[PDB]
Amino acid sequence: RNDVAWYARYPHILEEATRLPFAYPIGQYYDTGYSVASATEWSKYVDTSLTIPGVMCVNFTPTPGESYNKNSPINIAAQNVYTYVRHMNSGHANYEQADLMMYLLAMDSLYIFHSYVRKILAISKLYTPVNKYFPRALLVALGVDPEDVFANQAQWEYFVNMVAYRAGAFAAPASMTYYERHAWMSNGLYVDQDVTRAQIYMFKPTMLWKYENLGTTGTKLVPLMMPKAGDNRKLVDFQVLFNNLVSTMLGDEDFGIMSGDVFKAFGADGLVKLLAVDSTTMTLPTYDPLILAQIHSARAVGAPILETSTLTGFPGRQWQITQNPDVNNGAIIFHPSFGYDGQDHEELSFRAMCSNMILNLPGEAHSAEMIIEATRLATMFQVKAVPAGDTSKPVLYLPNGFGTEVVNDYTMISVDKATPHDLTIHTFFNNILVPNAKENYVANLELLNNIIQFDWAPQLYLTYGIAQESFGPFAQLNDWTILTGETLARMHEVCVTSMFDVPQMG
Amino acid sequence: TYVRHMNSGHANYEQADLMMYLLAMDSLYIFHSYVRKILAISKLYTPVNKYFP
Repeated sequence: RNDVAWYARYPHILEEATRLPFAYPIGQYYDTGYSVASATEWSKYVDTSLTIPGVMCVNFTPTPGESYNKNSPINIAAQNVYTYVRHMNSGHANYEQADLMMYLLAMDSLYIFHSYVRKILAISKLYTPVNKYFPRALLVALGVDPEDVFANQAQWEYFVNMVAYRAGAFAAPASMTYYERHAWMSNGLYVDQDVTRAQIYMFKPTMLWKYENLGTTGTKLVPLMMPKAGDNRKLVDFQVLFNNLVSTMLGDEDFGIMSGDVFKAFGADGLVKLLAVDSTTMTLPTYDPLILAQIHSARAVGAPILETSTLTGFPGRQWQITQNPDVNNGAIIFHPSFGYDGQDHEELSFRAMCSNMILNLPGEAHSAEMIIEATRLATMFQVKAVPAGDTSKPVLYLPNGFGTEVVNDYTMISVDKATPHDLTIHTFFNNILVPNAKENYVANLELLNNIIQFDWAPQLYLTYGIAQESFGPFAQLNDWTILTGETLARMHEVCVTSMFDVPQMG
Repeated sequence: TYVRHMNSGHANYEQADLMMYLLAMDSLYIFHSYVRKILAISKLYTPVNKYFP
């Protein structure tokens, strides 16, 4: 006997038969060819296409967390930060506690805008040969014309540096981890897996909050919609958005008084610091398992309701943080209605979000910080909003609670399988309607296969038009649990409390 | 007089608003120790007293 293996007797045969090219670049359409050469007689019955997506952008909206009355966590936080600022600024101050908190929320929307345009500037340096989505797909997902950023690099750099210089002239506490959380989410690129051909997660604000001081009936934060993906917006549009954001704050006396008071209370080492940007500044896609766990359990709440929204049967449901001194004893009030999808109709997919959510985690041992960070983008409906009128085309919902930000949409950027193989923009909620047409089933299947390329992708709740039936969470579960509205509301009420937290005076 | 001559500045409340705030604080602390006693009694076991808890 010899008892040596065949692969050890001829290792050259094995190493020659298995030399294959791997690491195909993504961002590029690939045609697989035919194994049966005669199968071109079957036109669409043979799928020879292979498109890999690269960008899924989480479209979000910063919130204070469901204010109903003066006992809300943002009003308790307003009380604590005004007690801290007031007993560090001995003198005569004219603003209330809620004017100070609304100044802090407008400061947050400014910092999100600055990190947004800085991400537009810092993405455009990204190149790698093995991912062709860099950097144009990431710029398409942020709503900017990518050629405008390359052609006007110095004007863009001046604009973002002047946004940092202007918006950085107002003080905000860095002891609040609210600003640090939005800076963490809003200027980071996140891979779904620690590989080089990984797929990118991003966070883009759907809307920001514009201050809008009015009359004598307090203040009223109103939405300012950001560019959506596929819009080829240029630098002048972002300049108009910036000037619309700080129109009521630049060179304003009351905002300067509040900024100097926050400067004197929290010292210069205890304020937030905006980041500068040059031609050297670039961000690299990092692996963060805390980001992926809350992208996984994210639930999209729909489009923001504006003044120009024409909700049939739902007047006055526009999203606004209000501070009327004659209403609710002068409490900061924010309770938006969810389930709006931009149009004046029912959107039957939101019925699929009326079941209890699934909280899915990797591993088998879960920390309390891990569990509470994995639930930060989740938002469950609790009741239906009451239709005021005879008929009502849409159906709105009221949650039990939400965190410092709600998800509005997701935007997936892939390549088209038809020539010239340009990028494709697909915007979706967690819920997806498939109406009865032949051009919807294979397209929905393509979208589902595109979504399952993303590792900790949000859980899908599809529904069918002729089946009258929603299917549950389309996601691979590892170690799951069923959450109810009260548990998630407890976690939201904990996290809104922790984000708006300041120390004491001693 | 103690709080006013440690908080140099303009205060709007009277002496009696401060004392009523202190009494309401006492009722809050009694409520907290009450529900904490509800929570801390429920651990008590002994075989020789079946009234626990």
